[PDB]
Amino acid sequence: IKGGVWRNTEDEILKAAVMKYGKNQWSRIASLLHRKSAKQCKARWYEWLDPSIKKTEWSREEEEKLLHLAKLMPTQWRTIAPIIGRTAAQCLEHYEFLLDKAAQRDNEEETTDDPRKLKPGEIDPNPETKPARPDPIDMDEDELEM
Amino acid sequence: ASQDRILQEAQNLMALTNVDTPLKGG
Amino acid sequence: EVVLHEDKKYYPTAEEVYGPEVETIVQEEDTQPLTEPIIKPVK
Amino acid sequence: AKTVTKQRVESHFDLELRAAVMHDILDMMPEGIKQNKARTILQHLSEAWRCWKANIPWKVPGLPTPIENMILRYVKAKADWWTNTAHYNRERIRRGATVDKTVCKKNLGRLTRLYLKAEQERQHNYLKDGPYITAEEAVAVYTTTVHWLESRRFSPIPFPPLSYKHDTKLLILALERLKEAYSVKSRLNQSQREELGLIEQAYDNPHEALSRIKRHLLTQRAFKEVGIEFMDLYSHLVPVYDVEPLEKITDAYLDQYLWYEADKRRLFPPWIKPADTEPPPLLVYKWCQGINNLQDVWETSEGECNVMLESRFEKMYEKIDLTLLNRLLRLIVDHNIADYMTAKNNVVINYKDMNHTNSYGIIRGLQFASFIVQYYGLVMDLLVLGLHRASEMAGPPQMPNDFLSFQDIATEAAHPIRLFCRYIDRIHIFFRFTADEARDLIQRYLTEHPDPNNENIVGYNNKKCWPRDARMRLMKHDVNLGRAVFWDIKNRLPRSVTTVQWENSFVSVYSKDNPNLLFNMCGFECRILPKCRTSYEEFTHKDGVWNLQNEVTKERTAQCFLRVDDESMQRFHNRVRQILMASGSTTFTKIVNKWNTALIGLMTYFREAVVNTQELLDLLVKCENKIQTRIKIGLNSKMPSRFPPVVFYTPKELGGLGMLSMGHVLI
Amino acid sequence: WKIPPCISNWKNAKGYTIPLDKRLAADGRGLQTVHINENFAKLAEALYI
Amino acid sequence: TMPKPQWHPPWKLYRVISGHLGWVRCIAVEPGNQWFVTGSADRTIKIWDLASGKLKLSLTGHISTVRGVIVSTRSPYLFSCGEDKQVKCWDLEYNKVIRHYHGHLSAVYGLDLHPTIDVLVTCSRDSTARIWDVRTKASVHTLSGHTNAVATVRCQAAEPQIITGSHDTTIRLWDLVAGKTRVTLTNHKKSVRAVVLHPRHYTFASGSPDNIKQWKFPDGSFIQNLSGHNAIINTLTVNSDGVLVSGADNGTMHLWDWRTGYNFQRVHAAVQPGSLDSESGIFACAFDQSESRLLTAEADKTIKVYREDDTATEETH
Amino acid sequence: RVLDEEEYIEGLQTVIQRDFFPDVEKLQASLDVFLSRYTSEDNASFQEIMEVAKERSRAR
Amino acid sequence: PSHTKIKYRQTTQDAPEEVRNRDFRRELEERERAAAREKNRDRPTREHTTSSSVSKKPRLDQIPAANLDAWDDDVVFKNCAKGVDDQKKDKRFVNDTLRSEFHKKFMEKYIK
RNA sequence: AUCGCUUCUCGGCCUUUUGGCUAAGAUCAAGUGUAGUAU
Repeated sequence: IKGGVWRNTEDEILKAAVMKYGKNQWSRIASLLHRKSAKQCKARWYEWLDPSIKKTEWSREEEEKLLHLAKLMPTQWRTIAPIIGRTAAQCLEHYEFLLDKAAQRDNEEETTDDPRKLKPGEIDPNPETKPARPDPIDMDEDELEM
Repeated sequence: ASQDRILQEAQNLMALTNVDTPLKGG
Repeated sequence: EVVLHEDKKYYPTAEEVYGPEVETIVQEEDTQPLTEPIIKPVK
Repeated sequence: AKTVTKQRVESHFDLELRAAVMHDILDMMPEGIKQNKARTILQHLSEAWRCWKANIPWKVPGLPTPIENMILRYVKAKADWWTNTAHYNRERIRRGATVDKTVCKKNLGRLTRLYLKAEQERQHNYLKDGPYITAEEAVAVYTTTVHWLESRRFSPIPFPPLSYKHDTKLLILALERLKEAYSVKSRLNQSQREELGLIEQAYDNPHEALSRIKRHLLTQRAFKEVGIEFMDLYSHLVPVYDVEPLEKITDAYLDQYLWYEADKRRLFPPWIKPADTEPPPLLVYKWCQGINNLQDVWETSEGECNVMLESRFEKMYEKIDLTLLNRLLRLIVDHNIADYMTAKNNVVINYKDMNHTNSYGIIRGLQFASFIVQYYGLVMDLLVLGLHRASEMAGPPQMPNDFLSFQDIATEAAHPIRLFCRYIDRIHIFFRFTADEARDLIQRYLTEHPDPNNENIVGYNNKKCWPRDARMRLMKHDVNLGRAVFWDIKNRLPRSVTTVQWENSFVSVYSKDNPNLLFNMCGFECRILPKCRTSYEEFTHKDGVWNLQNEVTKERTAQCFLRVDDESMQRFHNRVRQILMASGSTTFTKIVNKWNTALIGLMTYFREAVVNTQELLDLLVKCENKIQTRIKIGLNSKMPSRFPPVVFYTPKELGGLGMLSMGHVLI
Repeated sequence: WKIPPCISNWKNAKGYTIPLDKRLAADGRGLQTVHINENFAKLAEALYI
Repeated sequence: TMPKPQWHPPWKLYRVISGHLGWVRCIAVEPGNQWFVTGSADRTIKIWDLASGKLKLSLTGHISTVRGVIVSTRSPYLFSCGEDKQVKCWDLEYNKVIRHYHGHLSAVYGLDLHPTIDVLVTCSRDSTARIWDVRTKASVHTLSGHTNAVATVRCQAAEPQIITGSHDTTIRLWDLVAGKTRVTLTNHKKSVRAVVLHPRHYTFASGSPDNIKQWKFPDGSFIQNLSGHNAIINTLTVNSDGVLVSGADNGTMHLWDWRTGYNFQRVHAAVQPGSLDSESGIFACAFDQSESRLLTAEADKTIKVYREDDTATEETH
Repeated sequence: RVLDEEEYIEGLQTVIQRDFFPDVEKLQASLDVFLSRYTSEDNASFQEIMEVAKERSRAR
Repeated sequence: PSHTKIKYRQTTQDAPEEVRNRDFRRELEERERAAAREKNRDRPTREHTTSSSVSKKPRLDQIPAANLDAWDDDVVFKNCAKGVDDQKKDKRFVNDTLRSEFHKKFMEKYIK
């Protein structure tokens, strides 16, 4: 597989490679990390590893500004994401989160419907937005040579 | 209660997004 | 008040900055062709 | 003292820039300064230049303003040199001057940076200025579409069912028109090999992909960045977009689904003309004989005029407000599809260092962009035509009319607009005005725009392709009428939505003083002359003219004389110029296949339009002789002639090049 | 008249390692703060009703 | 104030000509006062009409920035020099380059014609000044001895016939017959970019960012220090009435009395509308033959034309 | 004039019926002027936050 | 060897002897006076000439007028382009190569 | 209080250090088998 899920080992080399090469040399960083292309490596930085991402909890003034802008420019998340200062993935998910709480508590029990909206046995389209696997104890020949 | 305006605003958004198109009877 | 990007105005007019007593002249095009010389030969 | 001839130019200038800045930094420093850090100031200049090309705002936190003011000057100085050289080189490339593949590659690389800098400005302005479409005009546009669709009794396109047995067929068609992009070569990069992997899996297990596509529509709203790059046609540049394969496979299916269902529903009325059953030259044929079948159309006894307007919806794609578009799409499709389609346009465009969020318009490179353009076009057709007339052109929902017919002769006469079609953005309208109606419409125009100076006759677009006795006479009545029609049409359309321009539109008036009306429908142009007028003979000299009957009596009533458009000629010439570049050109059979493919691309499209266009036949002879000389140089030969023609024209099965001939050469 | 040293977002000709805090501190693109004209709220509440 | 200055009328802008697409680096007036050349970093030479301000004729042949332009007073020729390393003769009867004078190793920053012997002298950044015979296009002398870029050259018939200031802060007075330095004046702390000879009094002035100094020929005796214009000054020109004009790289322009060094007017003109506030700057200024118009070549790509306030005197002191 | 969001929608509602869909009243049985004069309280609150957000960035 | 003969300025080619007899102040002022007057005077001459053509139109139109024999109401938008006078954009010179009127027309032509 | 020697911390010198430009100069990918060199 080329791409796939992100582990902890690749993330530490990815930080260190931006020190050497900068944020405008992505094919020199991706020559240092096999089974990952430069397009994927760029996306992984800009959406879960740039420290400017406010990974903390949503406050009340953030939610109030979210709900307005979601009404104000329907579905156009990328136009909203620099304004509220969060990743668009986080922006969409939290909006989906807020809707789910209000509708469920007012009408429904714990689940009621579709227990497996989750997708087992298939690839995720965007695992750059997902947290990292830890590093296995027995690192293979590929990772140690890397 | 209406003091929790976020709960009122979230409810309004749900009603506005999911409605099926005017050319079929609502 | 609505303005289109294709009609937006970014800078003052030349007469406004210099003021009325100063002439302004703008010249994109030569008034005579390259064949017609400056110092006319004695014909 | 070796000269700065040509290849030395750019490296020389960048020396002289840095050498000049060295003088200033020595002079500007106070005389007690540490006699160093000159090299540090220069490196800030090199950084400020790079930030300018990348459109990043350059700012140093603690830099002192005498240095900063100097650098901000010289960056602008270099920018003025850099931009003007892009202008100069492009005006050479268009006219066909001496050029090389290096400067063509470089100049394209400059122009695409200059485009994006303007584009980032434009998108940023939209958020700051607020939406140019007013909250009252938008509601008007929306309400119009609602009443239209209700009148047609349109049944909304549902979300595609699980048991929808056509789905597998639509999937196969989607994948096939994806794989056709890769017929060119076996040399693939990483992203392209991944695409073929995903395609093969979809063939091997359709019920996998169909579940994954449907899961995308219901849930996915944030998409990855798309590349941009430009196809260089010399005369202009065309954007090309690169979309990540997993998104592309879903979009391709969705495009196939939407067009199938919309056809079945009969969404699009018949005037939306790139149609499955009609090649573009057949469109022009049905258009010409469409004109001639109108009642009384050539009569001038009372003083009737016919007016033909050609125009473009100038910047249609670039303006489309996504917030409006989302609600418009929701009238057709299931909302989940509408949300997907809208969101998919709000993506980060990327080219090297340069990135910005697109948010004010559609992306032409998306697989379903052709759907959006025609539906949005349909919204604006209703603006131009009005609800009432558009219902008569399309006819009753039980029994819709075809392309250019009406229920009754009586319904033709009810309104000036007798014929309408829209190609993509190009508009064609045909008006029939009675004696009194033409006068009143002129007066309104002159009331807004009085002309005692007789300026109206000056800036009137006319076509030089035809003799002085054939092109439009600028009679004062006809000119005033022609402008006034265009003014009326232009008023119908809000400038926030779209616009029409006099510089690019064309108007032609049939009148008691002008017997010919010109127009230029698709790639080729023509003029119609009725036989009761200036011809007075049933000529048959060229095969390049259509005799066309009145459908009732089968009498010939007019002649249509074809010619190729000046633009279409230039298109072909640049394609020949493009062939004469590259280094694979030394392989003789790789050239002659490109020549043959180009030549049949012209001839089999235009057919009898070619022979009447004597200007273009001379170009064909020129282009043929050039490529034959290219073969000769591959065998040296140079100036000494008498080279035998047999090697070119002998068919490939006998081992010749198989060149197709379009000139009077002789053995 | 001290000059803050240049640390590019690009070239690094002698291959040196530069710490991220120097490499990422492009302050000039952060200060701009995007803002939305209120007239959207007129539009977006017109169509919605 | 020990001396009493002669009163001079203040100058006022009346005509902003525009139409170049780069920095206007040079200006020169034709001897019959009908037209004037400019040369620019748009790589063109534009003949402008001096009265109407109409653009007469645009000339094309250079490959890079035009740095110096001069109209020949005896012959119908238009000598121009650039960063191309090329120095060209434009025969105005045909508007074509007939003779171009190769030989320089690097950029040519300025040029001047000797008024009586029809000889071209040019400055270069390569620390050399070359002397050219017009007719034969041959290098007569290579004046070497500066250590840095030679900025400005002026010629006169009386000895010393050639004066050069340069970026090494020294001014060298050359013997044209020998080709060797006569006097080396080091009194400037920073680059001499401008030198001007007074038309009647046998004295010359030199400009550098520290101070403008008036010096006496032939031996270069120090006369007066004229202080007050503290910017990088690019050009100096003098009217026979004793009006000295100092135009700077920061666009400040001071009007000075030659006899006393009195600063009677400071002129800070405004930038062309779209331009940027640091772009303001003066690279060349020249009086016409009438000595009643001041043609200044600006860094915001404009030509500003000034004339004199005809009113009676209040401004004097 | 800042209006409460419920009150704002009500006033807007009445206007649209008259101008664009006059038969709605029968079935049950200007716009630019209105929008220029009245704003929802939510819209007002958003503007306030945006001003404070600019100030916080400036203070940083 | 090329152009081995110095061309010298003749009498009618602004010879220095004529330049020695200068009254350039009078000559320059006279030329500027004349040019300013004439350039302004050009405008009424046009109107004067157009006045002849304007007068010719009633006479001409009378000959067809002599008795020789012896729908917009259903468009939702009105007057959207009322008062767009194009005459003011092309007269503005802007010293910015990206916002220059030349560059805008350039992009519209070459990028479609 | 002053001077000298030896640990221990810090400031200024430490630009003594990134020695250009063009289309971020351009492009982006791998597996198996045999002969020569070295241990």
